[PDB]
Amino acid sequence: VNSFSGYLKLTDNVYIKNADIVEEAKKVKPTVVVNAANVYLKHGGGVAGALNKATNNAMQVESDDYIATNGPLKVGGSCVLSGHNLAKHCLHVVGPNVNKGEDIQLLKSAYENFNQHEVLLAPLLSAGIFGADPIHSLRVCVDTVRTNVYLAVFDKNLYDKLVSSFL
Ligand SMILES: O=C(O)CCn1cnc2ccccc21
Repeated sequence: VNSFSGYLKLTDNVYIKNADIVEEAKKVKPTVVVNAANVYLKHGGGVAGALNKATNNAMQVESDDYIATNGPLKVGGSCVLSGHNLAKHCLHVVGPNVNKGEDIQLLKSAYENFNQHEVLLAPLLSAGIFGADPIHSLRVCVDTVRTNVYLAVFDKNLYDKLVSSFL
């Protein structure tokens, strides 16, 4: 049993809810929250900007030190950093950004990072400001992630479309 409440069950391991991931993290304090990161860990907008704002910019300060030491992530890659006030850990995962021309086949590689963690609170990778087809992103999640993932969909309208269209 875990603390996640109000989710619709899509599969054995994937759950979904219309929720603000920031407000969900603050309530649950999950072991792992996933950030929709870029390779520079520049948390300007979208999910990343919202998570970072909720940490009072401490996520960005920590991230800048990580990049200064290690250099940029790979598209499809990840790193584990603090979850600050939101979670124990933040898994920063880089999905491909269609608005930068990145290979959508890298979305599966991105979701494979989730398999290193038994339970996660996450957004749909590569959706919204990154531009990828959201139904395709949920499909890749279901067909890639084997650990238990609780998806926070920000767009209510989108939430209802993801559920209604789910195969
Ligand atoms: O709803 C999500 O969580 C996914 C990212 N996203 C946010 N607003 C959106 C509006 C349209 C499509 C995706 C959108």
